[PDB]
Amino acid sequence: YSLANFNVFQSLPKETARGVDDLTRMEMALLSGIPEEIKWSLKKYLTYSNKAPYMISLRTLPDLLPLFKTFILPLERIVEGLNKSSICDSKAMDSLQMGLNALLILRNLAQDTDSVQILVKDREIKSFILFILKKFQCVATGDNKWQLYEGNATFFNELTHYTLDLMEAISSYI
Amino acid sequence: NYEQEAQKLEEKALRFLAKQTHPVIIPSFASWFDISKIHEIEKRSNPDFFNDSSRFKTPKAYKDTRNFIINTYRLSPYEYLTITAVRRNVAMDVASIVKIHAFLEKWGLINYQIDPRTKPSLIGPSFTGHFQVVLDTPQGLKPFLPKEFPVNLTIKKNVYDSAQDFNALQDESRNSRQI
Amino acid sequence: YEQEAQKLEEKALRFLAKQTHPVIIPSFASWFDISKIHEIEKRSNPDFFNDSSRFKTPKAYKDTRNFIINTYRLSPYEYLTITAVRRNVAMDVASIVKIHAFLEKWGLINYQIDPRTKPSLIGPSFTGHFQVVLDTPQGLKPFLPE
Amino acid sequence: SHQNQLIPQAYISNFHNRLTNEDDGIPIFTMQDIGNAVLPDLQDQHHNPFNILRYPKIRDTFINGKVVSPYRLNTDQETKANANSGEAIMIPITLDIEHMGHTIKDQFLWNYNDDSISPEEFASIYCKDLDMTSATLQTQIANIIKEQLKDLENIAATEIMSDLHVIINLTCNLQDRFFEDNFQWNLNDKSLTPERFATSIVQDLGLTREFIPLISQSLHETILKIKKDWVDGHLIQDHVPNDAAFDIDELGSNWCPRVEILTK
Amino acid sequence: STNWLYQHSAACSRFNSDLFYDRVKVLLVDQQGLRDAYTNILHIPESTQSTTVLGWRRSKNDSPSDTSIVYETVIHDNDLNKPKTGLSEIPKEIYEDVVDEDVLRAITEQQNFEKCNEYI
Repeated sequence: YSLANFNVFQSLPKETARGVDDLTRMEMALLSGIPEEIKWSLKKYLTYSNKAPYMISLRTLPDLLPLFKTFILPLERIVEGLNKSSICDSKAMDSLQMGLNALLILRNLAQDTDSVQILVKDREIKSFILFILKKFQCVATGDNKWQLYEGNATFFNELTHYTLDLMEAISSYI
Repeated sequence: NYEQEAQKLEEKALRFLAKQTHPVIIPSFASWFDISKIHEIEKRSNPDFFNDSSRFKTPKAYKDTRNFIINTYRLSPYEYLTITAVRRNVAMDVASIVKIHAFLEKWGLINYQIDPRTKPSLIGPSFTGHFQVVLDTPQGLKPFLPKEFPVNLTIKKNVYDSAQDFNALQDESRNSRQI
Repeated sequence: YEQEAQKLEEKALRFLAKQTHPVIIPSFASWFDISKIHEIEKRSNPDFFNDSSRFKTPKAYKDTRNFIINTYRLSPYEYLTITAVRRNVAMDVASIVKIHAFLEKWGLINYQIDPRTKPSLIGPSFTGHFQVVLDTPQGLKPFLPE
Repeated sequence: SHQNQLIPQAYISNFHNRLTNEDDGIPIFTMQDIGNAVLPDLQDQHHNPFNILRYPKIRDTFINGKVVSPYRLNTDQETKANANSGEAIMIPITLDIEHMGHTIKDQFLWNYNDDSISPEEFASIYCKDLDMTSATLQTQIANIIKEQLKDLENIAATEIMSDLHVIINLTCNLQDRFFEDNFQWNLNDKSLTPERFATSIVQDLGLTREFIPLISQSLHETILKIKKDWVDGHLIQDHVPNDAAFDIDELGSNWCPRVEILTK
Repeated sequence: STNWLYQHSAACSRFNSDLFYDRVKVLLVDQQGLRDAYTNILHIPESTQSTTVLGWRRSKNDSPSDTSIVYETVIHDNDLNKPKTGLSEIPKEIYEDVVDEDVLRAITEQQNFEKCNEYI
């Protein structure tokens, strides 16, 4: 009826019967570059940061922050290019949404001591926070250099909020 | 004339074609992989074969080794394909063999351990059509000709009703009135 | 005195030619002269003219090239392998392989041969046409392109 | 088509039993219908894996097999600004070890310039494959590897700058087959590597793939030896016996390779 | 004494034929392939096997709702008469500037032919 009915196949562990632990699956999916896997893994990482942040703490899992930085710096480039209609394509929208999701994940993790301690010791994240804050200041003081195009305001809105939260946390370490 | 040539060519190509018996399962994140091409993920994870540093490490050698390992695994996907067997068959330095084996094993391309009798089967968006995987013609089987001569033969065909039939590798021929 | 040796070698090569089969040189190799070099060889195969060693000299290079071409033309319906040439030629194996691959590239050695006579390694078969099955986080899904 | 009909994947391993058997001659660790076919790789089973059991070897793999936990290497944590990208230090390594009632004769290459893997890890992998895990065996293997590394280390890293041509006799025995060949090798041209040479020889003679490492490896050996005799000045360069017609570099030059099965 | 080169060359050709016949006898005639024991797997000369995969092809069924899959392999041999050589590898900076116009056109044709045969 089936070759699985051998005695040899009576001693299989329960750990591999599914194929891969979900943490490894999410890490490898982020490592791939396939957009569908990227979106799936980012949704799962966001849920974990919201409902179980101790399983993905930036200390117990090193080399987790580099991936988020890879998703976050193109967000800096986009935000600089956000003073005009520039989200015409769907790949641009996908990159923007991936950046926003990674930023929210970072903020949710920064709500913890070890994760924010790891975040402070990173020049890239602090420089990005400063860049977003200077853009917000340019919007606030009403400078003629960089004027937000209202068709994008929504995006910017969310962005600002996350940044400020991050700042709040790291405000204790400067 | 050419009709008999193409007929004998199809006969020979079908005689020396690897008939698949067991299904191969790989995790979804390993979907960028092609047996005949090299991806950026492979060049980043193995910079020594492509940075032109050594002469013993060439992209051709890497590709031949990894294709040997892939074919050996795919031909019998129930066993484990230990490193020692590969090392006895391949002629590289042991460090490179180990690195390639570990890289292929991390991405589930080989030695991906599941128990596929505990998961459902779905249908992707791409479905319900004729799929023709076009592979190059083998040499040493081309005819001996002592005008053009194009060839677009078809070697073997398989039909499936559902995706579960595709996964289980069950064709309509035997499935129709099995018991 | 040496002119007499050249005469002997010329007569020997003429006999070789007089007992060789007729072959069909491809068009893109028509620049080839059996008694010349043509400076395509000089560029593609350096180090036979840099006076690098006492061994690799243009005269010996030309001799080996002509010998290999005639040994092939003795029976054009068979792939000429490197082991035989290596058996009947005095030169470093590297240079023999260089000349063999060069003459092969321009279709001067194995252009029209019985393809069953070409040697190839024995690896496992080719599992490229096989059917793969992805393991999504939900269930097994048939891998198929779009 | 039922879920239950599928087979698990990548659990069994019959390798050790293939090592132990005498019908399967492994030179290491010793003490429709089917015609003259052994494996089903080219004969199509009619979409029924059960027929796979018609062949005794597949049955042996499915009956005398063990369940194996996978290797878990160090996940290839490469380095920080290391691997200075030297060409290669390719030194051969042999193993003659007498375990209790067991022999182990093996060979391989080792890149001394690559610090990615350590001899202890290789010993662990080897002993797991042979299914003979014992700390004493692994310590012996690692010590042998370290000794052979320290011996031929400095000699291998000596690039020759003057044209040398040497007549070389390669002789390699797998278990009972002896491969002997003679040729003329230049120790200055980095174009041809012994691996390509071995591949060409195996292609032309139609031998098994197992000869590709062996030959090449042995070739490496001889090269190193010659280097010693060229460092100690004990290597002459005045002549080299190649049967050349009358000047040098002519058309007789040597004999050819052969493979012979012997006894006694 | 003008028969030495010819005898050596004929011996070379006979050696070549002997090697070919021995390979064919061992690998393909007596048994179809050699079963290696390290991996427990058949080994057939790579020539009999195909090398790469030239993309895919897709179409539709005859009727809608006919949810079936037709998986099938296909070999493609654009211009089986003309053999392939390594001519797609020689850089332009070698054969140029010393060639006849016709030979240059032939070189370009061969290179383009190989490059296009690498396609579907």
